[PDB]
Amino acid sequence: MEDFVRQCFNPMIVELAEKAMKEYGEDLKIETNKFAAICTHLEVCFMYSDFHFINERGESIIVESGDPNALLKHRFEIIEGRDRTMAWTVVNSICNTTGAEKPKFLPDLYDYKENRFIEIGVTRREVHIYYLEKANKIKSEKTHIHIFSFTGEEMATKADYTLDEESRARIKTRLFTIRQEMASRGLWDSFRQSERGEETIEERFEITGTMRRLADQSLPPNFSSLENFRAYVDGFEPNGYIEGKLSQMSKEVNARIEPFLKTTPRPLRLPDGPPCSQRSKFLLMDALKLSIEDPSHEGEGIPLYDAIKCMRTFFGWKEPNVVKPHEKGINPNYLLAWKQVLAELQDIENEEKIPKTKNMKKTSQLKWALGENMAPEKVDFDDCKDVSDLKQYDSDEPELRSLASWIQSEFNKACELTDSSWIELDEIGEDVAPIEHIASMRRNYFTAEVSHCRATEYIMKGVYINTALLNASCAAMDDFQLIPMISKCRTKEGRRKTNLYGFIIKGRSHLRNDTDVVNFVSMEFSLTDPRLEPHKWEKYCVLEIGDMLLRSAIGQVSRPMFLYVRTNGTSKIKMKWGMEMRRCLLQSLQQIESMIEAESSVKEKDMTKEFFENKSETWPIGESPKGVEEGSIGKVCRTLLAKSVFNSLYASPQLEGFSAESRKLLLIVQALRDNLEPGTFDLGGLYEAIEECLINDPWVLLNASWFNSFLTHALR
Amino acid sequence: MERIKELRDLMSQSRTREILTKTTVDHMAIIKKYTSGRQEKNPALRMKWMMAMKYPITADKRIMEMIPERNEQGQTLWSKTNDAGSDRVMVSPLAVTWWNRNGPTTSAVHYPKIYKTYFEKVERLKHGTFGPVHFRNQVKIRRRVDINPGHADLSAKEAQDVIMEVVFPNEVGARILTSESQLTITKEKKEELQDCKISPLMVAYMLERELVRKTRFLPVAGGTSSVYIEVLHLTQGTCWEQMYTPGGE
Amino acid sequence: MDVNPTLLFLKVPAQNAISTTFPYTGDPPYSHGTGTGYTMDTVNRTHQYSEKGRWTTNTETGAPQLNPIDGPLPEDNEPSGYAQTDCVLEAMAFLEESHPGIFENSCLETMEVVQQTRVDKLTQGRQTYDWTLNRNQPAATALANTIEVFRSNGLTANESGRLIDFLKDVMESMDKEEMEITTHFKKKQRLNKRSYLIRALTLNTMTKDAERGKLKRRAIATPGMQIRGFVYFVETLARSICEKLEQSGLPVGGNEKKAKLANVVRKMMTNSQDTELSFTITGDNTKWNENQNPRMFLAMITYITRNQPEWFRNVLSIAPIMFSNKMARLGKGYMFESKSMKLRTQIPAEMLASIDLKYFNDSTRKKIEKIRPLLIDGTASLSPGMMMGMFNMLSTVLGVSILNLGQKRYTKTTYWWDGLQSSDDFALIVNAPNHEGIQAGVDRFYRTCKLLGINMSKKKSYINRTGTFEFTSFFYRYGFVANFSMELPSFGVSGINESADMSIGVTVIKNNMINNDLGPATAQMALQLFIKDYRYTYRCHRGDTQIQTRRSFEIKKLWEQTRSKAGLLVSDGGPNLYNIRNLHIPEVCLKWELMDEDYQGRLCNPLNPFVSHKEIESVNNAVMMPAHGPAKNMEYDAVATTHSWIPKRNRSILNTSQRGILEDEQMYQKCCNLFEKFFPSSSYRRPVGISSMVEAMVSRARIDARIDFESGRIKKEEFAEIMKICSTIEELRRQ
Amino acid sequence: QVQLQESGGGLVQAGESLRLSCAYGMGWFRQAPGKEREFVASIAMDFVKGRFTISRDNSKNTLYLQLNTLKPEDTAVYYCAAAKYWGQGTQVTV
RNA sequence: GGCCUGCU
RNA sequence: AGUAGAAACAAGGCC
Repeated sequence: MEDFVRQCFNPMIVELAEKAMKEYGEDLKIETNKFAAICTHLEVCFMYSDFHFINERGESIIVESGDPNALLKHRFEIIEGRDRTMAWTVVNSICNTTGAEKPKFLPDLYDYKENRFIEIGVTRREVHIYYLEKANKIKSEKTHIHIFSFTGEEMATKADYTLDEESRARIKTRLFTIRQEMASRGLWDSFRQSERGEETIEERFEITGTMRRLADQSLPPNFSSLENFRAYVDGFEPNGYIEGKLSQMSKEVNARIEPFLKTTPRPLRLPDGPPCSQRSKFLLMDALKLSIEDPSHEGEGIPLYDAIKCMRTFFGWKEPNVVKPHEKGINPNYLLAWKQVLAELQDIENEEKIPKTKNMKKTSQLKWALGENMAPEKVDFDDCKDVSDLKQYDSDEPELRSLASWIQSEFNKACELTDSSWIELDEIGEDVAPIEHIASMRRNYFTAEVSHCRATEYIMKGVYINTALLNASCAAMDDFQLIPMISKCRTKEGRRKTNLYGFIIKGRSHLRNDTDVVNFVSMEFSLTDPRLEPHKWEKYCVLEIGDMLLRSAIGQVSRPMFLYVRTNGTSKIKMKWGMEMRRCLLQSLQQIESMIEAESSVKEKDMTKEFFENKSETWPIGESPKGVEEGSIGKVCRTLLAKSVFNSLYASPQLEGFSAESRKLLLIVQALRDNLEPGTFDLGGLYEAIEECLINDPWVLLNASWFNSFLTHALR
Repeated sequence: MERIKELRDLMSQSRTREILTKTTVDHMAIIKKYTSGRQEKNPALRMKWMMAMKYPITADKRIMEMIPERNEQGQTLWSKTNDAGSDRVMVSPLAVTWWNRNGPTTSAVHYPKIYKTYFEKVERLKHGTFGPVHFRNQVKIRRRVDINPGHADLSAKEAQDVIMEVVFPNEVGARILTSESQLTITKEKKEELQDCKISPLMVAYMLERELVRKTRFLPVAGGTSSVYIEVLHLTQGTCWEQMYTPGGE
Repeated sequence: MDVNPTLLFLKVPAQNAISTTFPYTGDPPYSHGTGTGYTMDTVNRTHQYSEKGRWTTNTETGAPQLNPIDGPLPEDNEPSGYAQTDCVLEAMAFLEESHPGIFENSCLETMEVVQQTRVDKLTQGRQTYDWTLNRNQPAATALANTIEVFRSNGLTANESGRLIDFLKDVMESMDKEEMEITTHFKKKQRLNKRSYLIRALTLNTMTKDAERGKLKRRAIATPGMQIRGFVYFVETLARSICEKLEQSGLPVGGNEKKAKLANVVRKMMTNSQDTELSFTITGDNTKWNENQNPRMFLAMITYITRNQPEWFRNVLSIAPIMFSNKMARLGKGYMFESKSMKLRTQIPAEMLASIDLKYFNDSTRKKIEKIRPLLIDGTASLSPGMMMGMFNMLSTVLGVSILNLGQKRYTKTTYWWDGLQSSDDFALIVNAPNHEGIQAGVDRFYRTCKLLGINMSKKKSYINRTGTFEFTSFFYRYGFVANFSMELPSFGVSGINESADMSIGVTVIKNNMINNDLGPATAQMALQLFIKDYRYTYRCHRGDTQIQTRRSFEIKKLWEQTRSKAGLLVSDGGPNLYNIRNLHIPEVCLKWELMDEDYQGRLCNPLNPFVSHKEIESVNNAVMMPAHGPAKNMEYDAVATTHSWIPKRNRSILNTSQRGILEDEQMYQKCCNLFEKFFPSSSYRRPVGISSMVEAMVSRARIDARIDFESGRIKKEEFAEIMKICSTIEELRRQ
Repeated sequence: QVQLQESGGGLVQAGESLRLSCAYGMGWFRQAPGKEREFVASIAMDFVKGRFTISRDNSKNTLYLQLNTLKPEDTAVYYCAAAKYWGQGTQVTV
């Protein structure tokens, strides 16, 4: 039958009908009479629509061939011959522009004169039944319907026929051409009734070929095919198989509970080796401040001018000389770098306006100090294979180092009060609710407690230094840059003040990965002699740069004044995390506020004021040789803030591992102290897990010592 | 006019012609998401790192013909170098602030009508009345509650057809909404937003947010009302209760 | 006196101050170089935990595979992957018996979803291993490349737009003699059957960074695109199953997890009378993923899908069949340094099979020597067990089956147990009349776990009396206690954009106040610090200050120009009006009534060249990877302002041979923008159909010109011009 | 079609051991002088569990029954069976 | 010396 | 040298 559509109809219509065939997903080889019927429907749609044009009037202009002009409007514009999505697109667009009603089924054409749709259907059966059939299929329709049938008859409601009658003679001539051409073909044994509305399909997902063999190799050891295994599974029913293997399984497979008593836990062993060194990016306990007493705010001002003005406030400069060498570098380079920094600072002082940011010369001194041109050149393996020295990067456990007493004193003095306010908080919306007033009062109390704390000063120092370093690295990637360490505080009298700890020289910072390292050299003034705790300054070079006179009742001290100079490095991640050190304030004060709220849930009243003023209640916050010492809530605030600050400063994988594996043991010990009969399956394994995190970090070793002390004081 | 004209210009060049011809409508989404740009793992680190560069943000090419290349002192506002995989050009953040001090101005009177949820929140809070804070242990029990206080009793898909018919009346397809509540919602949000020119996509998104009901599991103590859950952070705490009555009531 | 914070625990219980034990204020550990060492170590460890299995050689991939299932029962407490098929089938049968109708229903909904799912659902995924280029690429890019290659090779069933048809094409590709791929350096290369099989069965290995809570780094894996559809269907089934199990806690959030934990502890302890003792085990499973054999997941799913259409069973079984034969790419490689000659070199991992061992240290030398026998075409066969939690939900199902197997109806003894399982972590409440009963119950639970290939970490687990325990960093002590140290890293600028960052910060403060019991004063301090960091990050200072920045001039002139300066946004150098009462309001709407109409109009102008919206999914959704958890998405309330710009892209593609991808990106985006202008609903609802672009665009041009004349700007001249231009593009597409 | 021959029976001490062997799923069954058949093991009964182990070599075409810690109440003819096919049995006397 | 890139 | 820690950075590539 398909030979007929090969022969007669034009290409355009046959591929339109083929795409309509693909539309609903049925195959053309099984039933083709539908293809012919609907392609004839589509053909009558065209032949009825084309050759029919309109101009600004009604009364369509009919031309056998559209002449070249703007007057190519089509009388009837076709609906079908398009995908369902576009057919409904045209339906909705016509409804929204023509203000007509939206039909629920697919029309075939639209006309302007009568401003409505045409649903053309030419069926094998006579018209006077198919018409009202499709009419009762369509609900309350104003779209006019018109149908032909092979006998040659026409019909329509309203007795309406919308265009010329010679066109309809055309239609029925086409119709009988179709008819008495099948006459030569002979199809009416099924042509009248060939489609009955079949819609059914079964989804087929068949495993075959290579993928089947893979299925045959992904079974238990004693199975040969997926078919057999699935049959076995379907036939499988529970018949007490877990019990049999449990009985047969060796009894050494057990989870015996070892009781956890007061005498069970042993102190954590600390590693032994050379004392632990300093790792901070700046001096914490041994910092010195040169000040100007200016009225500018933290960010307000220009760095270089402030630094120069602060440094001019000090008199007593001496020619620098080596006091304590780096022990691994070239100290003369550090000396020359310091003198170069001074010289270029003067050079800025001379000229017209202090630059906002200064670049330094790339001398051999800072070329060595900043580690320039030291990365091995990257080459290909095929060119370097016979080199005996060629091997992997050194990948082994870090060097072992024992704890020293300097970190303990540094933390002790990091929780001490100061003679300045190191936090100038921002603005918030004016409090409107009583709860907001309570929150503001609490916040004011904590700010009064923590602002005068060395932890806040360290927070500001780190934030400013890391912000400046990151910005300089991102801006001046190539050229070495000078950045004075600046921090602005407020005195007890209320006068604002600036403080200059020293200088940082940032080097080449072409940082691609988050782990890539930018090297800088840090110089900081101090008065602490490095000849008393040399092991804490393994990586520092310390010079003697001047003498300071601070008013004291013992005449006047006239102390020496040294310069701690070192080469340090950071990374994008480290800079970003060090510039978010202000969340240590959060951590600490959230803990304290949780304490206050928990206690106030007992007594139905806010308990902040008496906690902060009466200072009756105290918490164990340290141990003295006499015994455990307790301090007021403010001291707890400062201690927790210092702990968070040191966590942010000495952060490392060792800290995370020890924190987790020691929190586990802390929970076990707490369960013991709560009389909850705690038990363990392998306590030695937990101890070994904790002890492997303690390698060389001073902070984690101090935490381990604190944990041992807590165990000793606990378990009683 | 224009649209078909850049269509013809695209089809003029062979590669885009092939892309238009062989690519089917269904694959639309795929090729639209086809990109070499990986999704950032650490957005904060790079936002703090990119903002230290010059020309850290991106803007459409049209910026080159509305904002001058430099400001009064000569600080550059935009660059003509296009982004990696787009025709947009990289520009400095000042071009933002510049646009807020001398850029073109319009009538933003209809934004309150579009962003109905946020302005309703503001109105509800502005007329609220606070009360005394009572300090006592709160037994916070976890419950499933509806957070959206303006949901019109419609699901995501249920209101999606409404949203299309309100914004994209022609792409609705087969669906013609039966429920009369949807009829009235369509009528109201059609006559209300008849000429709003913010964007079809944002209008649809905000209509989805407003009409679609959404639910989440939260620790609550008292309240349980939609209007009382948006301020759950302000009325309920660990050891304190703050009596509150939104402006709606 | 020496200060010691830990001594604070002598007065404050450990859980009431547990936040102090979370050093989440410093930089988390990161990996620096290759992850090849970790990948090799994981492969060797997975293979040696199942050493007593039986060896075979796959006839298709030619790789050695180790099957330990039904192997000898363990005789020691060391990890073992010798799961027994009959035991696990019996466990699943008991799970079904205790929950009748679970499998049949879940299979019904899964069948519905599978037969109505679309291909585009695969684009909604993070990095995936594209085999066309042998590298990780965004899910959409890899899917597009694979579809292009399939269409070039003759597999065009995916044009039906159905994920099931895409999987049919994927499987049909397995039986092809020779496929063709494209490489740029374009060159067409031919892949034989075995090479393509291994490229489709392989995984890409990387090192996990930003992982807090352990000293050593780990390795993670990413599969290809051929196997992700089957994984999606299997995980859909597993999620539908677990949603019907109250003992599971994987498909829920955190608060739901806490609620279920409280309910189970109350149920276990309350029902226990005075005579019965109760004990809670806070258990962690050692080597959870390395001991889960994909064959056992195949067994579980084929038991689940019993009495179901065979096509459903086949499509759900394809995934574990491929995992059982999965291969793993070793990794980036190894970098060597020579200090004598002062140079460095980078050898790819694919050379580990043949490269001499003189360059490697003792540990790496032994690892390579042990893993070499499993090396096939630069990748190692990893049949014995899963690599990194790809089947999280099925593992949770197995754990829930173990938990339910002690409902006192199967124990047949006075003791019994229950609890909650979330993959790699569990809490087990066991009750028994005497300590001997508790010991016997825990021993039998451990033994049954060892029969299913699941091991309990004795070093990271402990048992106490009920009332105090831990679960996924949630510490329960007669009621869950807030931590607030897990969410600390999320208190900074997110890094999306100005408005997005502001809204996300305020919303995070609000949420942590609601959930994590953040205090009022602490919340105010957090708001202040966040505002400070936000202003210092975006160079948007108050405007009344003299802080010179790259943006302080325009901000200052805008400040001096504005009359009501209280309405200026913090992004434009205005005061901050936020407070505890205003944390749930966007900044634009909070300052709407205070803004000057000129500034208000300039700010919220639709014609701004900065705002760009792509799809309904990416309107106000921000992907923030939370600390100590999987990547998560958040809805943030924000108004589309001129500050909603999107930041610059990487731009490093210009120096790589893969430079043509940018031109393809630009052309695809131009075509997509044209289509959207032709089809406005393209973004909100993704278009569907089987026609091509130009057909729809030209036909809609026809119709829209028509109707927009029937009322609108068009004119006959223009309408006819459009009609004949449509004809012109038609004949152009003809040729 | 399936012929079966048992081996490995005999006289043993109480508490001794004995490995029966019999040259499809398979079973071991026993018959005491005063009774009908009793289930032993298949590839175990309450009276023999833990004592006795059944195991097969499908390459040797043999099923084994490893009896340990024997009692006077094990005294029976032990028959091997295939599933319809029954051995003649091997005498075990404890 | 000149120019390109900074998660590809 | 320095940062850092089971492998890396201490710029890369292209002419």
